[PDB]
Amino acid sequence: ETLNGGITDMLTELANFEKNVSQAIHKYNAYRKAASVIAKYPHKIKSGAEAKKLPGVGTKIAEKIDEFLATGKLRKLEKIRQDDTSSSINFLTRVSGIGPSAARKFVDEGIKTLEDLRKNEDKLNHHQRIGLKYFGDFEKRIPREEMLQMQDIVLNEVKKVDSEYIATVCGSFRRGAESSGDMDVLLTHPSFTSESTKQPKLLHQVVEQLQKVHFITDTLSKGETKFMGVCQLPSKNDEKEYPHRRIDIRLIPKDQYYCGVLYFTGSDIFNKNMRAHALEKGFTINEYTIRPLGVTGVAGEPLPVDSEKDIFDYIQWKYREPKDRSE
DNA sequence: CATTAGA
DNA sequence: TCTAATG
Ligand SMILES: [Co+2]
Ligand SMILES: [Co+2]
Ligand code: NA
Ligand code: NA
Repeated sequence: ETLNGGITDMLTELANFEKNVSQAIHKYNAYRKAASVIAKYPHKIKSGAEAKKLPGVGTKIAEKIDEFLATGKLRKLEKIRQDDTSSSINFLTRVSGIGPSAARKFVDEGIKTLEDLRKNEDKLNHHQRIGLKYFGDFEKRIPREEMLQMQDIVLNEVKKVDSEYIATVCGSFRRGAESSGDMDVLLTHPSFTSESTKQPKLLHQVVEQLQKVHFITDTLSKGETKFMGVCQLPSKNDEKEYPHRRIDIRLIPKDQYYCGVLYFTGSDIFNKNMRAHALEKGFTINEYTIRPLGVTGVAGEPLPVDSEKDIFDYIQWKYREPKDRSE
């Protein structure tokens, strides 16, 4: 956790560079299991060899580890940290809808910068087009102050469109979070569940709503169960307009909300931890359900949930306020 | 780990 | 269809 820090960090840098700049899935995949086990390691890694004893650590990594121990740096690392082509991918990559594939291809053609991107706005597709548009605002954290306002709005419409809707603003936001990255709205309705053959409009309707009034302003991608946009708070009696904000709306079969809802609320740790516990407690939990464990190894059989409660109850835990879903 | 675009 | 990107 800190005894093994710098080692794991360089390791992650290396890995990272492989998967992105180059296309070295293995090397890249290598760098991580390494960075994983070395991190589990309870003692101060004193040397290559020492590391080397590890599972996943070959001669190559060890070799780096030595140099890193030897001198606070790493050449290959300093070299990458330098290189423009590489630097460039790292950046272009920030643009929403720009992955590495595309990162590399752009570079290739010589689009290294943002400006470059603009001049060649033609080469960018709609998603990336928006990404480019809102580049600045896409990076900005969302203040809960704002979070509350947004949420208020969405809830309002959802309601008005259909009284039957059930919507949850999941994520950190849900968990107290002073800020948040984007807004995730968990949707479901009684007329949608496991079986009941869709009802795409169900999503469609509300989407429209939100756009209607100008809360949703763009569409990154909208499909039959997942919508992905950009929204924005009405810039008041002007002098101050609001930033463009990433926003996801997902339709859910009412017969799996709380699970999913549980799930999105997290934290990551609350998850796993709650997840590991359902196991002893004789269950299985995942993004949609909770199934009682059958001794023959596994077993199935979706347990019926009407609230986040139902789940804890099952695995007989203490009802944890989201607030304290932190770990 | 899955849903949407895209070409 | 495969392949990319976000989550
Ligand atoms: Co989020
Ligand atoms: Co999200
Ligand atoms: Na080894
Ligand atoms: Na990006």
